[PDB]
Amino acid sequence: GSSGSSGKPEPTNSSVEVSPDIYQQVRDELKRASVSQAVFARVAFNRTQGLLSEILRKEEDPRTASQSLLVNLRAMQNFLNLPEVERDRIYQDERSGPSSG
Repeated sequence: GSSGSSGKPEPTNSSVEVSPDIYQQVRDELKRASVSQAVFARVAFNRTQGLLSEILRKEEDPRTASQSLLVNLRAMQNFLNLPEVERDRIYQDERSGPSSG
């Protein structure tokens, strides 16, 4: 009797891969969204800066990195996968406050 429409799929991944340039990626990402390692790290793997900073300083290779770090690395790479449109917003959501100028 008329009416009828549905859809909206669902993702399904498990332990994604990580790139060796994961570091350069983040840095670039930040320089892209012009966000703070904090905001990102927060929307990356729920972390801070002092940490992410060390991850960008030591750049613990994802080949030797420890599960602890890898856990983050994986997360990050998972975030860098998100849609630019999202990341743009995700970041904005974090900042929470445009205040032109």
